[PDB]
Amino acid sequence: MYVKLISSDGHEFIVKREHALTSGTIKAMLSNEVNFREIPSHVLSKVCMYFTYKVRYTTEIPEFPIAPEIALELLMAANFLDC
Amino acid sequence: LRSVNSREPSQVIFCNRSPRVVLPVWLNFDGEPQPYPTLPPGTGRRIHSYRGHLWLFRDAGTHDGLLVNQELFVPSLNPIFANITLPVYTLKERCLQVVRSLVKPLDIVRSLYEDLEDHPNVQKDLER
Amino acid sequence: MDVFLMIRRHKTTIFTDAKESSTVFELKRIVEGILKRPPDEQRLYKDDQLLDDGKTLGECGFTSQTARPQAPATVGLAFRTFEALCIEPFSSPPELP
Repeated sequence: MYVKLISSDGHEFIVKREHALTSGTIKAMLSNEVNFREIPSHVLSKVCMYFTYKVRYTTEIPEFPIAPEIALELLMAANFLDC
Repeated sequence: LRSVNSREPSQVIFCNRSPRVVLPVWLNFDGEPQPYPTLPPGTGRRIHSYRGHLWLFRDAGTHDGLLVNQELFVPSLNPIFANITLPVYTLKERCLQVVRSLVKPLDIVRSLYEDLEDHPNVQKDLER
Repeated sequence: MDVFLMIRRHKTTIFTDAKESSTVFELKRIVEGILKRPPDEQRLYKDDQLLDDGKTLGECGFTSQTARPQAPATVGLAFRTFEALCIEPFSSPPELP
């Protein structure tokens, strides 16, 4: 079971329901597609990568990488969704 | 929160399983934090402490919070292994981390200006 | 070993995992559960290279250590006559302040 998270630029990110439910914001926006008007795809791919990273590691944990150019936007995205 | 002055020695290895320079922090008998010398990432250090003492560890440049055997490490009776790992930070904090580290103390909401300025702090976490 | 993949085509991107032992054809079965298209109407790529249904993801270079949770390998998806491989790039970030 999956959900579709669509970014601001049309890109359609399909991820497992349980991964998306980590975000409490998305659980509301599902209660199943979610449209993100302020989140472009280069930010929302990272969010999806974070879901997987978070679900797998919650051994030794690796650093979650964040490029500098996407850092601010991703911060706003993370701030809004609370993830 | 204070080390229990047991005087029962306790043999401990500070294992650094993180990509951060670890800063070990001993909570002396009055609860004040005492900073030990740092472990480069992936390096270890056999160290001499005592049953009932209180250790926590941080990134040593940013004071980000690390795990030890997954928050507070107390040497117990025997050596003992203190495995210092990255936590699974929130995505928000992780971005606060990256941003903090690329900008001296910008286009974001006012609530985020404060988040960026609410540095991780040892005295802070302790009350918690 | 689990490999973590983005399966991508046009402006579609599925995030999923598989075992390193599992097969291309078995991955096509996963796509079918999601995008509802049978494997025979699916082609799978690692870059430009058409992948064979019988080969394992590992053979095809999707290893637990390259295909990571926080950094997942990309598998190209083509639908069917068969279209060409098309993956729309993600948006490009602004300039650094």
